[PDB]
Amino acid sequence: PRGVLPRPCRVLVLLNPRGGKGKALQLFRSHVQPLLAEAEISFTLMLTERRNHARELVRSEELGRWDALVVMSGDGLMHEVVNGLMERPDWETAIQKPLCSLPAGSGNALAASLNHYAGYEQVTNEDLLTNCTLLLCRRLLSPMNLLSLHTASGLRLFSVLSLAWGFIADVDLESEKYRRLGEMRFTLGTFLRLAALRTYRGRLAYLPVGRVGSKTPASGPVDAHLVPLEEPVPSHWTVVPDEDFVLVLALLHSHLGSEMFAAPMGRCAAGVMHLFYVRAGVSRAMLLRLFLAMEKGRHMEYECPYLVYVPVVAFRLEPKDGKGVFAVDGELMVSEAVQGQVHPNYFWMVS
Ligand SMILES: Cc1cc(CS(=O)(=O)c2ccccc2)cc(OCc2ccc(CN3CCC[C@@H]3CO)cc2)c1
Repeated sequence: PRGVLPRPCRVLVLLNPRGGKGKALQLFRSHVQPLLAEAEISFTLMLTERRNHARELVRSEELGRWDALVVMSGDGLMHEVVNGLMERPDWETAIQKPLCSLPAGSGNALAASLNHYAGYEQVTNEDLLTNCTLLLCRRLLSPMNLLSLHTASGLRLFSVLSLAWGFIADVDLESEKYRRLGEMRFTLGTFLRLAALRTYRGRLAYLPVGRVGSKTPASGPVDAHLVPLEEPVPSHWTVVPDEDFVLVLALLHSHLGSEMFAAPMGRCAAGVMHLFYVRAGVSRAMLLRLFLAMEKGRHMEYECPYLVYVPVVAFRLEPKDGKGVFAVDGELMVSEAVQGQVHPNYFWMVS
């Protein structure tokens, strides 16, 4: 399925100005605006001031007046937007409002992925901003998967990009102290965490796409592959025997950053996400090799037996590692048992 924005069209631009090392508004004016004017895209800028501001704005927004919502930021702002749409009473129609991700200078994994799918070379910073803006100007829409998440505490959350636990989430946390470095904050965080490598105790189970296929089962949204966290996972799932991990990563897209091609095995099918995990026992040196190889998406060629990849429609993760974190679409939260189901072709993105 494909769709197209009308011409002219009218979009809302949600922009975080204290973001892009404080340059997002300037970049919008210099790199985005002239292209929108030429493509007959009129806009209104709405500025975000703090965490969840966008979530609460989109939750209460009159959506009928916009042809799309444009988010100019990192991955976190898009997370907030989609979560705002999904918590509305009219969520079933609100989630069908076309969305567009423009990177603001501190990176954006979703924008990098969309640039990749469109056939562009793996560019960064202003070049990436330009390409993603040209995709908006071209007006074509593609459906994206959405991961519906439930935690032991009853939290209900949606993920457009990733859920990370272990090493990756710890890097997301550590890297908040280094925002001045831009996207390289994640590389520094990786080295620091690698220097202090640890494993994390927990249990992982998943429902591979091969077992049931990606069609949504009849019982919202309804997550009919899930049973309650207080019950054992269903007998037809796969339970991983390992009790200790270096990391676990659910990933809906090809990239973890503009220069991190994490999932080179092809764009996800409708209703399917990538699941990666790294088993305990791997060396620091191999983990470094894998990290560096991820730039050109060559890390799977090592055939390291500690790195396992599987395409899934659902999963459950039960951390038993004491106080820790998850990163959901790069956003930090306290870790606890969690499970999720992928919904196919659930929203539209400019792409
Ligand atoms: C030592 C190491 C090794 C690897 C390469 S690996 O182990 O081959 C691999 C490949 C695919 C999926 C998972 C793991 C990946 C790695 O990634 C660290 C890292 C941490 C944060 C981010 C940026 N965040 C913020 C946006 C979303 C994303 C995850 O939350 C990127 C990379 C660290």
